[PDB]
Amino acid sequence: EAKARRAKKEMVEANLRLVISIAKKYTNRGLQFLDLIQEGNIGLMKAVDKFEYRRGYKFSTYATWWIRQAITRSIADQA
DNA sequence: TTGCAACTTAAGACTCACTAACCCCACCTTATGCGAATAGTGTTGCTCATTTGCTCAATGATG
Repeated sequence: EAKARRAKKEMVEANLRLVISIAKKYTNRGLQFLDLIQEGNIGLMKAVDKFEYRRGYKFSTYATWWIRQAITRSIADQA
C-alpha cells in the first residue's frame, strides 16, 4: 500500500505542469488563482485513481476531463 | 596588535494628513446527462381552543 502511494505521489509530482497549463484558461470567473490550482490538483488525484495503463493512451488526455470537472464544478457551485 | 564595545550613518518600514453639504452615474454569467436522494408538498382523517346565544338558579327588591 505504501509502495503504491509512493507511485501515485510520484505521478502527481510529474503532472503539476499539466494542471497549471490547463489552469490558465478559466481564470477570471470570480475566483482566485490558487483555488483553481488546488481544485485541479484534486481532479488529477482522482484521475490518477481512475487511470489504467494497459489501455494504451497518453495520461494527459484522460486527465483533462477530470481537471475540467474539478474546475467547472468548483466555479459552478461557487458562483 | 587585535578583538570588541561603542559610536555613527544609512536604509527601510509605518503613519498621517480641515469641516460640513449637494448633484450625477456605475455597480458583477455557462456541459452534458443520469440516477439517486431528498425535500417538499399534497391529501386526508382526525383534534383543540374559543366566542356567543342562551338557559337555569337564586335573592332581595318590589307589587
